[PDB]
Amino acid sequence: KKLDTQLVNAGRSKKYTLGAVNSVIQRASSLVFDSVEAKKHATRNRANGELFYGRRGTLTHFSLQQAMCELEGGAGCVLFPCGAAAVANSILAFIEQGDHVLMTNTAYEPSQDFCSKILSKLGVTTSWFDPLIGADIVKHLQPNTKIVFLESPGSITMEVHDVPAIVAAVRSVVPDAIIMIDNTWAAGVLFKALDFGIDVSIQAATKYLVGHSDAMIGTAVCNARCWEQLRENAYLMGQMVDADTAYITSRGLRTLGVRLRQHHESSLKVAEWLAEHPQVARVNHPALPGSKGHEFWKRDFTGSSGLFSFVLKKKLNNEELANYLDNFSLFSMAYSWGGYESLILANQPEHIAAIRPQGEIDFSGTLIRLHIGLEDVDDLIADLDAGFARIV
Amino acid sequence: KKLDTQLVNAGRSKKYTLGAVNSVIQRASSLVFDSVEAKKHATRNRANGELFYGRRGTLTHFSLQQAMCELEGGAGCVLFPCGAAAVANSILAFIEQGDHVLMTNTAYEPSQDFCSKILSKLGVTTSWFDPLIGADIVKHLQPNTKIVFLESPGSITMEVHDVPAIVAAVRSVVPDAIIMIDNTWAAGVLFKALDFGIDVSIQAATKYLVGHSDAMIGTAVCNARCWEQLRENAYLMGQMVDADTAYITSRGLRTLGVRLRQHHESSLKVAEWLAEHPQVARVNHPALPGSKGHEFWKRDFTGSSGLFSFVLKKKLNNEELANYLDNFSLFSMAYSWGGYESLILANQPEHIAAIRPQGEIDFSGTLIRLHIGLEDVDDLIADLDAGFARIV
Amino acid sequence: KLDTQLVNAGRSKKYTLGAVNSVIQRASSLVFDSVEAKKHATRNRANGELFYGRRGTLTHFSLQQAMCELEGGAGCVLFPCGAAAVANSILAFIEQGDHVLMTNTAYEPSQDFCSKILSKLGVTTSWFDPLIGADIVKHLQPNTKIVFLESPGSITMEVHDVPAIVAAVRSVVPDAIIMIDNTWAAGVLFKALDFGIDVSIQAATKYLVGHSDAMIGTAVCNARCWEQLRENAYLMGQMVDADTAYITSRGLRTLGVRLRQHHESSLKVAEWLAEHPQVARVNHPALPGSKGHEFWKRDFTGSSGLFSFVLKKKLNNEELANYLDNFSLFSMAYSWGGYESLILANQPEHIAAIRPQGEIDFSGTLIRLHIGLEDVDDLIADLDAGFARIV
Amino acid sequence: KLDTQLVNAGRSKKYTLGAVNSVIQRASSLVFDSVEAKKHATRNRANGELFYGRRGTLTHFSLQQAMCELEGGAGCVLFPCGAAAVANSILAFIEQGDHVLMTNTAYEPSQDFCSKILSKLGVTTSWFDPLIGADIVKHLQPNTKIVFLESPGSITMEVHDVPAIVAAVRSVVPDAIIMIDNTWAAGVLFKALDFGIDVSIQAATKYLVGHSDAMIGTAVCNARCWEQLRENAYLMGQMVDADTAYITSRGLRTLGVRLRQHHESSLKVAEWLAEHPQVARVNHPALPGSKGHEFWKRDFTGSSGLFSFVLKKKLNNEELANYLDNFSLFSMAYSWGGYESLILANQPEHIAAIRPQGEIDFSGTLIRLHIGLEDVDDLIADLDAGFARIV
Ligand SMILES: Cc1ncc(COP(=O)(O)O)c(/C=N/NC(=O)CNC(=O)c2ccccc2C(F)(F)F)c1O
Ligand SMILES: Cc1ncc(COP(=O)(O)O)c(/C=N/NC(=O)CNC(=O)c2ccccc2C(F)(F)F)c1O
Ligand SMILES: Cc1ncc(COP(=O)(O)O)c(/C=N/NC(=O)CNC(=O)c2ccccc2C(F)(F)F)c1O
Ligand SMILES: Cc1ncc(COP(=O)(O)O)c(/C=N/NC(=O)CNC(=O)c2ccccc2C(F)(F)F)c1O
Repeated sequence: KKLDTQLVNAGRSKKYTLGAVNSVIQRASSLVFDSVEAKKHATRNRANGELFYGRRGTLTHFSLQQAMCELEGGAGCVLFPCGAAAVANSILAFIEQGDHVLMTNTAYEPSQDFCSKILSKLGVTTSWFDPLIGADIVKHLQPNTKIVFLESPGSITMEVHDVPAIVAAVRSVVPDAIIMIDNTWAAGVLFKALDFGIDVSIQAATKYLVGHSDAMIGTAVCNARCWEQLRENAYLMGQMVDADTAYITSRGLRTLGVRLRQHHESSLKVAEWLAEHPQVARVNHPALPGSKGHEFWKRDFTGSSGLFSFVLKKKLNNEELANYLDNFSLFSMAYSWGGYESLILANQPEHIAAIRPQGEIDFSGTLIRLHIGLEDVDDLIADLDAGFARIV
Repeated sequence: KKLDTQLVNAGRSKKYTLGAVNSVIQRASSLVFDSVEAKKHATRNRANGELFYGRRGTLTHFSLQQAMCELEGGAGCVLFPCGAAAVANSILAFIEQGDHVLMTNTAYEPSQDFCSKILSKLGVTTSWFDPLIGADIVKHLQPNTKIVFLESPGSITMEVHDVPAIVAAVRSVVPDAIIMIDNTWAAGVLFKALDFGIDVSIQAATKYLVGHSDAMIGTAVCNARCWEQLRENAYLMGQMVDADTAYITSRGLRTLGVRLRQHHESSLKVAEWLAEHPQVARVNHPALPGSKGHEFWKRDFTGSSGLFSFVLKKKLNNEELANYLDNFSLFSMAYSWGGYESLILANQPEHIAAIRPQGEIDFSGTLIRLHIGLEDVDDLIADLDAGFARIV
Repeated sequence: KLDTQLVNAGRSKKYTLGAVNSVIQRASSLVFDSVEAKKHATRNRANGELFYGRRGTLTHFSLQQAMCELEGGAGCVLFPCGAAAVANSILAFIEQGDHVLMTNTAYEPSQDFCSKILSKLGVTTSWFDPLIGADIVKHLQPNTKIVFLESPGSITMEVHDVPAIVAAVRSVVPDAIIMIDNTWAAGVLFKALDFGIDVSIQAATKYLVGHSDAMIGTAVCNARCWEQLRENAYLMGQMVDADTAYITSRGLRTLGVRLRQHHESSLKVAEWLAEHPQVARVNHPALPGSKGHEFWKRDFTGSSGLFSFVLKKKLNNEELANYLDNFSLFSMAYSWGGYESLILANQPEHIAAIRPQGEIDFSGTLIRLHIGLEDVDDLIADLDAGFARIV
Repeated sequence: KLDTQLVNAGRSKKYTLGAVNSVIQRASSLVFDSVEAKKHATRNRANGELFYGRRGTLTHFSLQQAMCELEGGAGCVLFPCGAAAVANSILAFIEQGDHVLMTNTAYEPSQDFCSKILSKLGVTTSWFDPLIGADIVKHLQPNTKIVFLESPGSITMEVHDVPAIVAAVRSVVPDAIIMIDNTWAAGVLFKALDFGIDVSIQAATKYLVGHSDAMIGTAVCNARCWEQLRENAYLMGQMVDADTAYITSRGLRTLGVRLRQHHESSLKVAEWLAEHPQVARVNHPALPGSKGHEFWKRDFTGSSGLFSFVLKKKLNNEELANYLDNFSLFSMAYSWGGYESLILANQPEHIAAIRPQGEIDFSGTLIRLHIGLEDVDDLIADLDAGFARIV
């Protein structure tokens, strides 16, 4: 009943494993009906876990779906080729011309760009809010607000929402709004979005659930209210993921507890050490006091993953930036995160100000986003330490 | 320079094969930048075949993309999780509220349903045309017509468009329309859509390109005019396909010539034999005289694949339908087609009338859709022959 | 009916489970729901009940059923590559003091396994000319345990008179196990077990896979030999992974349309080469006049796309490079049986060193071709340009 | 630094090519752009230049580099499963007239390979008690070619005094090859090559893969033995597929966080069982009092999650079924080293039949547990309920 037991067993019914430990991998487009009667029975149950057509899924998808519903406490799981596909398509599934979308201004940039470049030309408007607005979100609601889009902690800058206050405020004014969250940082499990009255918990399963930086997949776990419309409207957009990726995602769940505990332990140690460092202005780790929304993190989360950022006292010029980033031995530059390896990315205040619509930034030094992987934490601190010496 | 040589070699540059015969399989979300300078160079070339992020693709995607552009004569290839995803997302990529979509009424049903259920609520209207309308398509154009959507031969009923006449008519009235085709029957190669002044040739690569009924993938090969907008707008919807599927698709190309010649030879023999059969009212095979648009097929296509249909003299009742379909030895019931195996599906006139908007059907008997696979053609004819005896 | 058999081979509902292709069951551990169930699996662990991944999953059982129906056998043993199937099939039947009799035209690693591994185990090997037929009795010892055939032969492509050899072997050493490396025929163009051969071995790597990207060996056995090969191979830990098994089953599906094209194209090239002024001889089983062509015509139901020819000259190293480095369509590589065309050269000296107890009978450079699925006239054009480089 | 090494092992840019993980290069044929290039690859075909798929691709070279750095070896030979690596590693070093000396606690198929395959090849095998240490000189013959260790032992979990055994072997038969099945330690909890062992073998199937869905064997060799094992294994056609190589490399990445959890959980279960009224003895290398625990504590840097214990009673078949059929979390299956927990029973008679030249010293039913990644208290609760079924 504990999470580690859940993780090992999630989705592993005999009807999916067929004698093996893991689900089978059923590769298929065509699924064969042995009779008119069977074909008619499959048609009736085509969105209900019966083999009907590859686009709806095979045993391998059904297994992952069951596992996701168990882990996040959902009525259904809808699958997508990547996180960005789960975001764009989850929002598209619930809107119509004349609707309003209200989204945190700390939302992953492609999530915002979907709203500003795709939704806008379909007669759907979007506005943005500061992630710490809490109960004052009422001020940003419109008569036509259909979706309220959360991301906690926020992309890059890591602000944690006061979800209880936000949800209560939204329900008080537009109770029939669809509230969605990009719950990728928490891996859907360190923060139980659906227990908080959120309708749809979306993940880039690409990150922690896969955990190895070698498959892409999006998930949206839905409450009972929202599942049908998300599923059927995403189907009309031909959204699916391949059977092999679904397998590898279920397989990822198996080590997610041991991995997250290590990401938590190590990232917190790095963040504490950064907080005491002379060259560091501020540390944005949700688990750390003085970080935005930390108190909501403590109250509402059961853990931390390994992604965070910190602000240098300096704003690095281009040469110092190259000097710092080019010469790391264990941290690599790359996008994505949630793998076994450590990563490093720089953002300048001007870059971040440009992706914070209807809001202001709160720092002026160069911002570094770290993913703390599974390497030895002291080796990692040594690498960060050598970096500091390169920009003193 | 012949198609078989093209097929063997398409996409197989050394930069993708790295010493092997086939492209490597590069599984990745994160792609690592070795320096700020490399990261900046990759950013600039991120839609241009340089490794940048898994969502844009890896070497394995780039190889398939190159192969598709070569085979269809396109400026670019955009990839999707399945055919239906390539259809919905190709159309979405070019529309805005207030636009009109004009689509053949013989379009695959999910293609129509995307228009009628998704587009309509985004302020985009759709109307339909008879596939043999040819130059008289002018009658259906509106000031706001943005897309004209073709499918030749048509789904199920197999009508071939007079593409030259349709294209010329559209260009005469709305020269800036986006003309698209679902070119899956031809596998993009028996009909060179882009040579015919079509802007986007879309395939369910799931069918012939894969050829084994075990992977799903959509492709849209674009002319230079349309590539950017399709690619960038599909990216904003997070559309991609996994590296393994891309590999398997490139691998499918290798035997597409030998497979199609066999599908052509065998299906034509079956269709000729059906045409002489007493229990058969009509045969809808594009390669066969008396079939709708056959003369356009002869003029414009370089071959036939293995999908066609025929109309029984009877309209089967439920019991005769079960008797017929339940008792085949080599034909199986399933959706999809374009694999190595033979398939059979029944449709009643009432079913087809319901998916032919703004048009009338032309038959009254039960319609049978056959996919002729790679089995021995005489074994296949024996199975069909036993079926006839079951419903005499 | 071969095309129909190929499409359906191994595709029982218990293996495909609603799909067209067999499922892919990746597993080491296989779970027993009860102690009874574990007893039942144990008693059936070599008889297609799930027991342990080393013995196989549904995916392996599917491929094994398919190979057995295609080659008309009692069982199909699986190996990580063709060379593993050859080495381990032979090992499974010998003991110290045995003798092995192998065609001198056998694939070199097959010969090497005998000369370098068996020899230190007290097993002797000697060799025969592939055209020996009934005169093979000459070479049969009272301790001859294995007679190992390869028809057509590696590189030089000589075809055995299998019926004559089998009759001779049975009359003198009935206890011998007769084996064939039947890869060139993809197991289906020559129905080895119907000719009285005990074990038909394939580098499934070749035409069965058909795409040059999976490695696997198979050994289809009659009922006389299946258990021994199966159990002794198992003691050596021989198996192949589930996904490779899947891909090999998948290969079968296009095997007919592929082999027909390899046949038609290779023979056209062969016929053109035979008439070429720069060509001494062509070694193609399907071509009239080739060594053993009479046996090919009688005993085979088709041809594949691998053959060789002898240049009138023996190329020197500069010529060799000018010829081979400058092809546009043919690539240099080992293996064959994929969709693409390949070229390799062997000098007569090289061949002389791998024909034990034999004598080479050509003096020009030998060129081995695999004719793939490219347009045949494009391929002839590429060879024509190669001839210009060496005139 | 093991966690850092695990994360990075084998991940050179030449293998990953811009990605985080190595590429997957599926290939049999590998193309030579020129005759020169083909010469160069040929001379380097065992030295990590692309030559033929049977020798490996980039993906195999990546895993081989990783195993070599993790176990401190000159080379890493790959096999389709652990049992293949054991059978073939031994074969690679013997000849007729040799003697093999193997722990009587060796995995049964390891013993069977010796008694059923080697014996008919003129190779003799005898066996020793795992706690023999320096007294192993007793068993060493002038023709002893292989000394084969397994520490901890299969099933009963006895830990060798490796330093004492190695010193004795070197003093008496310096030409002997000392081998270990080092799977329980995942190669990294016991640095076998640093103790003077020649070849460290793993069923990589176990902890390296870590998920019970890929099969593979590895044999990491010192410089003295690498070439022979490598070349002789190759003559047997031993290899593993590229995708399994990829997945094994991938396993390494979580190996540290996994092993630490298997250690912590298994030891807690062991400690609880040792104190249980229904339990006679617990066989866990990490538990004080277990056979060879002093050697585990001295020579190992950690523990994995596989161990066993002896019930006070010998269960009859009804009791066996009531105990084993009714678990909620532990499953019955062979293999171990995955994320899930497993249980198997062995009766003392069963064990007595696989301890050649040894004597069993327990009389109750022996229960082998693999402790996976589930919550340890859930697992203890499941065992507690099992005890209630048999009181
Ligand atoms: C909270 C969150 N939610 C969803 C996603 C998207 O997941 P996926 O599976 O689509 O990459 C992610 C993204 N991980 N990616 C990055 O940190 C890097 N992304 C970008 O720079 C980016 C920003 C905007 C457009 C594209 C990209 C691209 F580079 F292409 F990844 C995310 O962090
Ligand atoms: C011309 C054409 N174009 C695109 C597609 C879609 O490709 P994909 O890769 O998405 O299945 C296809 C479809 N192949 N599928 C069928 O013949 C069966 N499809 C349906 O019955 C169907 C109709 C409507 C909705 C779903 C389905 C579902 F069953 F789910 F396949 C097609 O024929
Ligand atoms: C009739 C026949 N039987 C078995 C095999 C071996 O099969 P596999 O799947 O092990 O490669 C094959 C071989 N494919 N190989 C070649 O054309 C060339 N191989 C060698 O000369 C060779 C022999 C020994 C070792 C390596 C090689 C290497 F060069 F790598 F190919 C074969 O032709
Ligand atoms: C120390 C050790 N060394 C090697 C192996 C074999 O590895 P692999 O990858 O070949 O399974 C293993 C084995 N895993 N197997 C088991 O716990 C049980 N296996 C057997 O008893 C057995 C022995 C011989 C043949 C089959 C089996 C089968 F039952 F199928 F598991 C091992 O424990």
